[PDB]
Amino acid sequence: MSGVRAVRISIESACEKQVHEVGLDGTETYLPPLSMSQNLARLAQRIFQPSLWPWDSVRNNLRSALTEMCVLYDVLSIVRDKKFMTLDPVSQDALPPKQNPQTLQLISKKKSLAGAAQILLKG
Amino acid sequence: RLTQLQDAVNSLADQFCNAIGVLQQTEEYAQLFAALIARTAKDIDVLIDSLPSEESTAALQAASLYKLEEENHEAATCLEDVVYRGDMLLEKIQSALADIAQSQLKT
Amino acid sequence: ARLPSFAIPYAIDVLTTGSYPRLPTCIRDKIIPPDPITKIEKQATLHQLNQILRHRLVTTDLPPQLANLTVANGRVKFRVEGEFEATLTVMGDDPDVPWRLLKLEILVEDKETGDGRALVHSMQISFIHQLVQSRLFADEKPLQD
Amino acid sequence: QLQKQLKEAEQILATAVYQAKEKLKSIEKARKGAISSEEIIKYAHRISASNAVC
Amino acid sequence: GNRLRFQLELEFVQCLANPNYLNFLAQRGYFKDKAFVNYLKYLLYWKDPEYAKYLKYPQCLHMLELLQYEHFRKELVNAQCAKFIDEQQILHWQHYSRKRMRLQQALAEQQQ
Amino acid sequence: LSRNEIIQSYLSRQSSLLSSSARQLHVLVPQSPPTDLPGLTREVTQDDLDRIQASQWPGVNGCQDTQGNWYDWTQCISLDPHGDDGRLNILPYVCLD
Amino acid sequence: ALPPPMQYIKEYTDENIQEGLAPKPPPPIKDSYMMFGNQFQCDDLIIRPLESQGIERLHPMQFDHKKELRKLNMSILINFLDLLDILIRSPGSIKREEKLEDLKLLFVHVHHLINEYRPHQARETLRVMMEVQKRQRLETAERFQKHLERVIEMIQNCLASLPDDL
Amino acid sequence: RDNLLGISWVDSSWIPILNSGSVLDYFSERSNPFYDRTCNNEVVKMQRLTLEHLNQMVGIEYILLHAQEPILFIIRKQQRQSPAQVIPLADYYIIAGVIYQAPDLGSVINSRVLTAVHGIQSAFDEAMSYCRYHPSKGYWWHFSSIFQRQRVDALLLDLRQKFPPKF
Repeated sequence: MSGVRAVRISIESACEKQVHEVGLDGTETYLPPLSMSQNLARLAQRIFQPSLWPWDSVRNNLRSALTEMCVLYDVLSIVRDKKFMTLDPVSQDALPPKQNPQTLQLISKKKSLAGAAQILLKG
Repeated sequence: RLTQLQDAVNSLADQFCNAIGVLQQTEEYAQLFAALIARTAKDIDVLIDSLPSEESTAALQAASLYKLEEENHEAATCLEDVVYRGDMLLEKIQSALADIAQSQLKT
Repeated sequence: ARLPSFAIPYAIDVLTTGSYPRLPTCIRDKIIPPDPITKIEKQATLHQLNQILRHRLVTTDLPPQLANLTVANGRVKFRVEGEFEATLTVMGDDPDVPWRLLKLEILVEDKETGDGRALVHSMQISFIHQLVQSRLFADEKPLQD
Repeated sequence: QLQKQLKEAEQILATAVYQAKEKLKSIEKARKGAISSEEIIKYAHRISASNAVC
Repeated sequence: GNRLRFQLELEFVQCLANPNYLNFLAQRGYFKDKAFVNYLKYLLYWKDPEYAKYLKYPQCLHMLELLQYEHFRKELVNAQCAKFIDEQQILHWQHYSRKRMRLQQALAEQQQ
Repeated sequence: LSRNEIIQSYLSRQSSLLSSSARQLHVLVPQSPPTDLPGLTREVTQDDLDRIQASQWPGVNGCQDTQGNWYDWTQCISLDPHGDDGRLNILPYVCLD
Repeated sequence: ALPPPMQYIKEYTDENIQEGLAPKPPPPIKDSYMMFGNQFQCDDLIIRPLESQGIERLHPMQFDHKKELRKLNMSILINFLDLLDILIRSPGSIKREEKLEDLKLLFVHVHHLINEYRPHQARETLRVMMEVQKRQRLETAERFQKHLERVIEMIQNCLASLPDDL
Repeated sequence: RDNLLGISWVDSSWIPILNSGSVLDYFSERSNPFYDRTCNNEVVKMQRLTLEHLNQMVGIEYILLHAQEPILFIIRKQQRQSPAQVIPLADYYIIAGVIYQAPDLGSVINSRVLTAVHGIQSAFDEAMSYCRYHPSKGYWWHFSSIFQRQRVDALLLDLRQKFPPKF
């Protein structure tokens, strides 16, 4: 009754069946066949894109640029119609409270020409 | 089982609340509500008539778990001792099949 | 107010072992790549395969013409010393597994006709690599075929 | 014939040796009773109070 | 103090069981730093029973192990990853419970 | 909260009845004055441990029922307490997968 | 307000940016008060807190759960019938509030008894499961024993086979 | 306050209590950065069961524009000069209890194009690095048929006819 005494109770792992994959709308999947006799041959079978060792960086960068382009195009095509979208022009005005433009332009031109000059000189 | 019992107790109340609500808000409604309440009440009774007074759970629980630990140890030993000797069979009996294979290939 | 069911096998798996045996494993199968076997089991499977190939071999009717076979620890190395060389092997269970015709080297190698070259385009050799192989995957008289 | 015989009897043997080695490797080897009729009940109360793994 | 360290580490490990927070950290670039992998390796002390005794949300531990594979952190930057993992987690949870219940009830009703 | 539509009310009956559900009812269990630990201070009588493992104990290892069919904790009992076609199905107490 | 989806990684990770041996070790098992989530979740507690804390107790210490649950089921049906009786006589009578409060009190004692049953079930589960495990190990051992005899049966079959060939 | 377009504000406790007028109320809160503690929308939080405060006298106000019952609730910020005179300032849309500011057409297009052109420039710089091509008739690597095949093809067709392919 009172003052329960806990003893060394050993319990075995309850791994009788595993649910490798769980689908939507129910439908349980018991992929694990629990075998070894065939697992030896399965392991004997064992006994990143095409190549993709050189130019991997270039490849990925261009892919990402293409993806951004595509996303913008998708949004523009979704505005092309009134299907799940809008275009109401809220009479606003992007007011920039600084001389951002001039400075921005200057710095941009400077660094772009730096790159150009560098390339030319190197060549 | 216990979750079903809790849900049944909560529903027993559901048919009370619902019954009174209906009343404040014809004869067939009261009849079905009464039948519903009586049915679920009898179901709760027969479900309670299941879980027992119970006993042990320690004194017998502790003794049983200790015996089970001892028997698990002895059964592990028996199954392995069989297993060392079981695997022994396949070990050099497949090498006996390989001796036969070697003698056949050497011909 | 309702109190619910205990973890029970779940709590047992938690307190004793840590590897959660619940939910889906598809997480690891789809996201984590498998770890490769070391020489210990690489060559171990190699020799079990030697044994099974030996079985399949003693089971068929190898041609008496030549059938120069060496296990080579992974390949029967069917070699005529005449103009053909093939390496057939099995992929699994002896009852119904097909064969694999990995190599199709042509032995006819004359130094008087073909100087510093083979004797036939590799592409034509690779055509018998998918042709005789598809013919032996029929599983009907493959060694003779 | 003897080879077919060895193969069938010993495929049975591989399965039995495998029950035994599932044993050797895990079941019937660790046999640790550390923590049981105390902490697990506490964890019972714990995940019952936590309806996310409950 | 060590008490605040313990409390913050417990909260962080219990919070790691959230796929949304994992995708947050992966996108923000915290995983790419070689400091976070060492912090994760240090966080493995929760597998001990004395430390696991204080874990209210146990779903984290298994997840933590995956974070050590070094391929789980390179991926998961996608939102579809968090989508799929939370889907499978909640599916396992709810379907296990309610499917056991419904299977038992339906079999008991049909056999009668 | 008005509800009370014949259709809305009719849905309530089916949902409530489904969750809940010649006697075919479980055998009445007489109360035991001594329990295995506190009541009989019998502590562990090896006999009790042997009885729980293999013998039929009416409430420690199972539910007797009427008609003699014996249902163990893992098994699900189908019984018909009301005098009607509908039968209460009691799901397993343990439900060990 | 100002707070975002929580402050991002800080403090322990800053510490962790070291090498070989420099990082701090794990914290000790604070066996006291902690703050997981928002609840304190302090250690050293029971499983089913007594109903005496927070509410009245209408049941004596004999507590033969099976008999008292049956009485409480009866009190609830009879109290519902009395609530209908308050509706016959005076809907506005003060007792209506008490009857509505008394029926709720009864629904709560049933849940406390159910909470006694859940450990009665935890204790029983800790007790069994190893009984099923015990039987499964003995049966698996019997299968091996029988398989080995049958393998020895195959051995003797092979002996018969040598005369069978001769 | 750096960029209102790049801020999102929420409250999980408020998310269960949400539908129509509830949305106006949530926006009305205060801590939401979009909501101003000045203007007229602050004084509607002070007023009770007001039903026409935006018209007769005017000022900055927030009004629900379009509503989907479960999640979608769009809010518009208007500045009225007089009754029956409305000037739209901005639009804040709430998806799944998460408030965002509606991006401008031109501003969104331009910023995302800048992100795309920067990626293209990084790719171009990598190409210039790996390319080089040596000036002296070389390339910066750092970065047939023997015509005996007609008889081989005849033999291939012969073995095709002899050993037919079996799918």
